[PDB]
Amino acid sequence: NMAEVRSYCYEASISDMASDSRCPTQGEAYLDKQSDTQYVCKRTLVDRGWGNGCGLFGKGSLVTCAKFACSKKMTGKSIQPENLEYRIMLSVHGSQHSGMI
Amino acid sequence: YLTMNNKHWLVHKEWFHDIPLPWHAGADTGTPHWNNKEALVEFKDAHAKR
Amino acid sequence: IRCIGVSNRDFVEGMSGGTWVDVVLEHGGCVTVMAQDKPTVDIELVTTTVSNMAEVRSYCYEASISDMASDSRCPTQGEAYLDKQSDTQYVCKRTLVDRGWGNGCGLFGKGSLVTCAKFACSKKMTGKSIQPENLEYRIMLSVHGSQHSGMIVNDTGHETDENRAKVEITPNSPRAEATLGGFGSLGLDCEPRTGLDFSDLYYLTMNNKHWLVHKEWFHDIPLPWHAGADTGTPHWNNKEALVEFKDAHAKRQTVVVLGSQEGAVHTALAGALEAEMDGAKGRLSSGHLKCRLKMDKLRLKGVSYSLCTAAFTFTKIPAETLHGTVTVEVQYAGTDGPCKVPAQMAVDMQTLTPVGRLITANPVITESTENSKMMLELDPPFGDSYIVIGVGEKKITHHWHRSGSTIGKAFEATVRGAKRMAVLGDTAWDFGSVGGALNSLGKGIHQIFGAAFKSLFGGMSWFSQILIGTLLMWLGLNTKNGSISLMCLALGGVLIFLSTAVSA
Amino acid sequence: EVQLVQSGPDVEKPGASVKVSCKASGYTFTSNYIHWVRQAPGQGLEWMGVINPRGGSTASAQKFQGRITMTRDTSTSTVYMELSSLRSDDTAVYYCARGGRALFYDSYTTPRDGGSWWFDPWGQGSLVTVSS
Amino acid sequence: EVQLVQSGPDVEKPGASVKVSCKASGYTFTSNYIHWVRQAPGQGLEWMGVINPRGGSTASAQKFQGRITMTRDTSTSTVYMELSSLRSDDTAVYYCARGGRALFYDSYTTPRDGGSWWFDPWGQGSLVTVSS
Amino acid sequence: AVTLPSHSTRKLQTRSQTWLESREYTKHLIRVENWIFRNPGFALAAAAIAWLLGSSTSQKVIYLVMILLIAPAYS
Amino acid sequence: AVTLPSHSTRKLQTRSQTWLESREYTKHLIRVENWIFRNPGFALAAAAIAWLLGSSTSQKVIYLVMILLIAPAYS
Amino acid sequence: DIQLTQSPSSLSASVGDRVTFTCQASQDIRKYLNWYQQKPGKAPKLLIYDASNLKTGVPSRFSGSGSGTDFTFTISSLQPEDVATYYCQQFDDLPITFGQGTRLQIK
Amino acid sequence: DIQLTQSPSSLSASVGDRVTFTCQASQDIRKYLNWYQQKPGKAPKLLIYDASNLKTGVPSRFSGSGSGTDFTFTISSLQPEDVATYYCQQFDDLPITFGQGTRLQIK
Ligand SMILES: *[C@@H]1O[C@H](CO)[C@@H](O)[C@H](O)[C@H]1NC(C)=O
Ligand SMILES: *[C@@H]1O[C@H](CO)[C@@H](O)[C@H](O)[C@H]1NC(C)=O
Repeated sequence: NMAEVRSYCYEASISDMASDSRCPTQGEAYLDKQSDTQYVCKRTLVDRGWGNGCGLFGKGSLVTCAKFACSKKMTGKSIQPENLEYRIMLSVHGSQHSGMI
Repeated sequence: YLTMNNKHWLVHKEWFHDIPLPWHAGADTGTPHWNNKEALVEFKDAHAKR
Repeated sequence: IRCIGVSNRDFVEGMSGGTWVDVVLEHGGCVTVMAQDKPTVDIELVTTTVSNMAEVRSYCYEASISDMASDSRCPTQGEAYLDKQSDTQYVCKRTLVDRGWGNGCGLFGKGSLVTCAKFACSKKMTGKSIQPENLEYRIMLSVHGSQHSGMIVNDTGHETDENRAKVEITPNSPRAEATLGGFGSLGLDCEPRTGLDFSDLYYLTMNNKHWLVHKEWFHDIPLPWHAGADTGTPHWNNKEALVEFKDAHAKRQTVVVLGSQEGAVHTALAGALEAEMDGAKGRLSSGHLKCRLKMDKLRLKGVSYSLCTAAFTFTKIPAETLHGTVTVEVQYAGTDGPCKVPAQMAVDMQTLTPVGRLITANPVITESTENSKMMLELDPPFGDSYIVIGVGEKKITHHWHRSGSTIGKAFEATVRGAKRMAVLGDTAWDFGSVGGALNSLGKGIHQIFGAAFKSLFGGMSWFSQILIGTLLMWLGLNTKNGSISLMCLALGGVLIFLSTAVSA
Repeated sequence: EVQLVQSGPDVEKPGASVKVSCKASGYTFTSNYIHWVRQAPGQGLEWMGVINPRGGSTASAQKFQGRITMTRDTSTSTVYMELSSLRSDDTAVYYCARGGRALFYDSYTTPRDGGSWWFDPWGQGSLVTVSS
Repeated sequence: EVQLVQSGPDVEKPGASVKVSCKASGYTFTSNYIHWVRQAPGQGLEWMGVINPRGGSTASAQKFQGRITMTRDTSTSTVYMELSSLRSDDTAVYYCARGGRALFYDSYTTPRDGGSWWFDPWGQGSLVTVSS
Repeated sequence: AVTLPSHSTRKLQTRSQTWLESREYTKHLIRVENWIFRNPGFALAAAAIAWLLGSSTSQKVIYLVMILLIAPAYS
Repeated sequence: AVTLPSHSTRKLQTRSQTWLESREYTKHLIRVENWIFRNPGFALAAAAIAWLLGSSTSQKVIYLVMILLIAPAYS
Repeated sequence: DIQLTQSPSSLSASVGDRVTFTCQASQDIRKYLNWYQQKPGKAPKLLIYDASNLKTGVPSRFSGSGSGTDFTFTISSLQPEDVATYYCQQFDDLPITFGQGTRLQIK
Repeated sequence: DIQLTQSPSSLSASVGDRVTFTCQASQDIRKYLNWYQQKPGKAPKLLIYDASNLKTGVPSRFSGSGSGTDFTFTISSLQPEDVATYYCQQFDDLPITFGQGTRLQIK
């Protein structure tokens, strides 16, 4: 009769990723998936120019927000002294065989 | 009792709360809200390509 | 053009003394090369590839264990044994267990117990080898001129264009010359042998992810290795790391699968460089290259041209880069044919006295008689300026102002040279050109000092460096002689500085 | 050759959602913006929206805000358009064609255009009929 | 003359192991790698593996590691290939031919090739039929 | 099975970002931080040890740093 | 992701054998052994550092042990 | 949103005629206009990118021009395989607008 | 494991014809290819080592060429004793791959 405090997931399963690409000095990017909590995000800054489809030069502030998922977690079940047991054994010397020990 | 897959072992609790992986605070109904999410999936940027 | 706002571009002004400029290409940046004549060319490194591979050791992870045999002997009846030990797929340890009448047979005491488990593997690294032959560096040559908004887009005809060339150098045939029809033919003597000190680096494949690691790292990993024999029961040596034989307090001994160690090896790889595969080609995306550079056969293609008549109109808002130039994209209606672009950078309407150093030497339109589009790249002076075209009534004039002064660019070039010394030191001195008893002797002294530095300070992480640097900077204020304290303080400053320039 | 090929015609109920596929051939799939354009039979063309097959970002017109969703599949090189909250006005033919200047992520107008601006790869189109 | 001569055809049961011999004549036996190559009747050729008759080292393909073993006999100048875990797919004709620049061991890839890379010596081949 | 060759021993210093550099330049420090949060009494113990060595009042701090960085990692 | 809580910090001392005790009581020593095999020059460097501290000829060996066990582990 | 008016609604001409189409945007789209002909329910035939340029594979009887906001498409010689619905397309500011259409009929 | 495609599958020609065979590897095998003809169930006849070289004893009607990855075998004059199954063989990286085959038939 043990209860479950914090678990941990030691594997990951990524998908779907996401992306932004807001040209420099055109603000911060939306990506609706980052509003939802299944997705993970680290907004980074990217140097851009005439190649990457921008008029001005500098950093663009994208973040791919990819969908975290889990497989094979590990559980951290907790115990208190309740619902515990020992099963001790008593075996008085007395007179027994060799097969009865 | 730390349980990974069909094998179990005792764990001191300060060690247990000091692990940096996701948290899954209560239980397992459906897929949960995974906390802290940063020990796992790692994404970075080099040469300003993706 | 192929070096536009890449933020690691380095352009060298001047190649004086015999048209021979050496350059340190790398994948992380690009080099713009310009001179008094012989138009500005952008030289790069893009893809280090390696073709053929050789399989060094393989390391298992996810082990499957069965058949688990076990045999014990009465406490003086010899060592334990079972036929399964003659199979050499199986893992065996011999512990001492108790024994009594309540254990089975014996006198009393402690007798040997072996337990044996089948060992079979599912995930493994192939661990291929890199030799300093067998590789080809791809270098993209790009000439500033008749080209607009390029930098990638349509490369197959863009290679056929006179502005670009691909140069696949290799240590089989280094020192290659690429044709630029009308511009000339640019030669380059690269040294692909001394690039990254290969044959110390093994290519390493986990599942679909691929790293370049050190061989002195890769031998020392305590996982079960395979070798090279690609035959049946791959005989995994070790196989003792990945299992663990755990007994009771005295009695029965069980085996333990220690489980998939794939993420632990990922956390152990904190310091390798990524790579990719194309079929069999290990594509490396990192790395550098030293290269002498023959600018002997370059023509400007546009000396004997006229100057364009009118309809200059520039279209896309002159666009300052990182520190760089102003990159103005212009459009020529009404022109007749291959006429030159008059462009300059003047302070005001006083003799127009041009003070710019435009870097796009001799800019030339194709013909089009229509909307043809040019790129222009001009250094302006650090005060107020005007980008000016000089030809025509209401010619086209645009105002300009910079940010920062001359000493700011001096400190910025100082920290660029500082990063040039931090990465790839012992060939940073061969980024600049001709050196007789200055650059060669500085490179030699830096060679001795960096060789001694790498010999006595290897195994230096970032945090290690910071600790030892702070320890030696404290000792720099200590005891005596003003010299060993100065050597200690200089060496600690070098340590702290090479720690800061990597991560920052 | 360079070609976009779509799914067959679909018949859906009002209030449901339809999904139209758009598979690429003959070019690098992550190099051209896929634009979706509707056409009613008694009307001309109308631009629905745009996805980048790299990174899966979207944008669309004002007449479809919240009704359209565009997903990708880089493995099969396919573009999915899911139109939700269907009405009798949505009975149309849907097209998808590629926008040459796909460097990074979804916009790119003041840079270059044309040369199948979009024209050439849309293929057969997809009739979508919303009724009972 | 320079010739490799094999054993006769064999009929084996599935799950058993077959042994095919390959005896040399006309050349120094420890100077040429013996390559074993299978051929199904409804299929082309397929390289099984390689032994060096000097030192008896082996290598083979990915489709047969663990299933094939190659031994030598320097006295009788003979090469034995034992294929274990036979199935109905192994009903084929087995070949064994040289390939020079066979100085030390293993393979010898980047050094020279050709001139009976393994063309000449083959002889009559060995039909191996796995059934009941 | 303890995969002891941390490749930071032989890291490559090239102009790209490395495999885990962003998460590498904090990890040993926050490991020591979590260890001294979980074992605060060893700070007083290491102070009493390090005060007995050196007799210099500036070597004491050096022995403190030495012991308090031995105890999380090489322990 | 660096799973920094080594549970040897909080090991249990009960009469059974532990989870990895047999492979635990050698691992830090052979890690230091492999590190000083791969980086032999840091021994001479650490000798030149540690000779400058302490001035006691028995504290020198203590600083040697301190530095040469810092450098593999918390490095 | 850049309302793009296409004149006229539909036309008819005989084989070998010259015909012109006008597209006027409400705002400045300077050279960002494109031209389609679409046969009904079929894969179309290609006319004009960038308001003045032909594509490879297109026969040279089609041409386009226009500088500020008014754009003129021109068929030099009408042929019986040129019956289609003719569209023009803005490129600027991206609520990308098409014209209403221009149908032709063989006389 | 380099995949070695052999084109075509089978051919037929009359006596005295010129015929060409193509082998394309997925990776660069630069001059490491060779060519077999195998009469069915027999000791074969020798064509080409090193993708361009004849062996002594081979009649000179056979030839081979190829530089990067595409390799062309060429029979100048077909003869009735040249009916066989034609194979090409990689040399590099050693999962040594053969082609599928090329059969001929006498007309
Ligand atoms: C064990 O005890 C049972 C009685 O519960 C008896 O029937 C059996 O014979 C005993 N076995 C041995 C080996 O002593
Ligand atoms: C892109 O392609 C078009 C036609 O396909 C070509 O005219 C143009 O030159 C290409 N771009 C560059 C920068 O070469």
